[PDB]
Amino acid sequence: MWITQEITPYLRKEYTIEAKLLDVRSEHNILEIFKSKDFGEIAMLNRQLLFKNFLHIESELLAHMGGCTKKELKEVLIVDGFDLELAHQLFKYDTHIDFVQADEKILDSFISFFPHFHEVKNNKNFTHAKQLLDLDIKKYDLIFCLQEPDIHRIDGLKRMLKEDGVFISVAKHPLLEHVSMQNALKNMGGVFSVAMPFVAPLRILSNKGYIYASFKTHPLKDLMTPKIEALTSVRYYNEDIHRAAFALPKNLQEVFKDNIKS
Amino acid sequence: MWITQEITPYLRKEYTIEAKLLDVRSEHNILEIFKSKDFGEIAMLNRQLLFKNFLHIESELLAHMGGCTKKELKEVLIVDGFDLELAHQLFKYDTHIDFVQADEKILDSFISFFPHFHEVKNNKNFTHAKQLLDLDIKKYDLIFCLQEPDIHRIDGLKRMLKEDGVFISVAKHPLLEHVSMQNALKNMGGVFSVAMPFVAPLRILSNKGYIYASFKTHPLKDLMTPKIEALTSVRYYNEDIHRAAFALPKNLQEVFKDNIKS
Repeated sequence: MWITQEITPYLRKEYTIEAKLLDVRSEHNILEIFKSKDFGEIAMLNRQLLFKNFLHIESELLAHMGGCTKKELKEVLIVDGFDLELAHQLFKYDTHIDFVQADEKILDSFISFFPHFHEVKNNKNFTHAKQLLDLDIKKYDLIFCLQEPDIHRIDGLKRMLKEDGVFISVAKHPLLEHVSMQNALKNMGGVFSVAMPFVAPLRILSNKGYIYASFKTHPLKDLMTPKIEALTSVRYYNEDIHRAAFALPKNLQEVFKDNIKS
Repeated sequence: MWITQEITPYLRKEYTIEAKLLDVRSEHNILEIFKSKDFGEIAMLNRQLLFKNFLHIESELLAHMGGCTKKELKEVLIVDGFDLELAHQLFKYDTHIDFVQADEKILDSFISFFPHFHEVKNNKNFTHAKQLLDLDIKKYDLIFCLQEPDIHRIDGLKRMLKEDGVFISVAKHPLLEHVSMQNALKNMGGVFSVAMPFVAPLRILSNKGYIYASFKTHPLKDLMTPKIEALTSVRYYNEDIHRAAFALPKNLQEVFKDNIKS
């Protein structure tokens, strides 16, 4: 049989699967993993897809987008997601990771899906909490919002960031849905002096975009190549990719021109 | 009512459509056009999809890729396709275009689809031909092969490109089909001292790739922004887009190591 991915209400992708391997459901989440000849495994998390054999792309891009634009990363914060692969890539920097997910049952359900699952959980500097109000008070050098945040969430994380911090969050694809990306940028602008959209170059099977927001640190100006060339075992990330990620066509630069803070 | 498009044998895209608007078929080609709530109209030519509201995307990228990487282009050749928009964007340069396509009945079927159809066909510098032999023997500054050319096709066109001329052609997306692209680059390398792959940034709806080839002319080094900043009628193409199109993930740089000529 097969499952379907939603890119637009008038455009869907259909993935053929070998068999369903797992089905975990909690109070506010539903997880299903399927056997796949194209990607090995496909996890459907609340009308959302994860492709095992390609988990390295997004995890590397977001991790290093921040880690190579900053000097030191001592405290990083990740919220509203189950992406432990991101944490693994972040552990290629001397840093502590406060990971927040209220649904332990689901996060652990990814035990054999995230290749670096035990490695990340075994980390002495990896702290899992069900809620932000479980953590100790501190500011973060980097915060990752794995889910498009509303104006509320935005303001609540902007306050836990450091003056020289960077906040990376998710949005929609800027070309496919420039309107939505425009609204994403508008929110972000209200509190940051830097708000620029980027995508994962070469990733063609997903309507997804992201934002690099800060109080001063620029994603290109502050780009540091020595921290890039020092990364070990990455298979997607590199400086070419970094810079290409922010490339915007003439039209979109124009439509977004009053929403982009560089 | 929908129309499907294959990415892989286990991965398809489904585009809901309002209705069928046209259905033209020749002995070797099949063209149907549909009304689309998303793209105005989509044209399905031999299972290749075209989007009326975004034709400027590829036509701008391909036409100005070679256009802005070369001091002067007076002779351009386009073969194996029906993209008359590429021709349009090319007429933004003082140049002549030899368009070769043996199937006039389906070519003329785009009379309403291609916004600039009429303006390109009646251009005093546009010459349509059913086959290469029917042309005035000459060397070109630019050669566009709108289809992935076999070795035989390659050698032929190769012998018609000028000293500093350039050859841009199509291939598969290296993300899901790196092997294919690796061969395409292999066929292009044995004959050119420059063979580089590139894609269309932000075009998440295309499993299509390209190859930029030449005897020396370089797509990055020989890029002239004065020519780029001279186009005031483009909506997508610019220098950021030009450079980013060539960025590749680290793993593909390694695999393509023995075929890419820079």
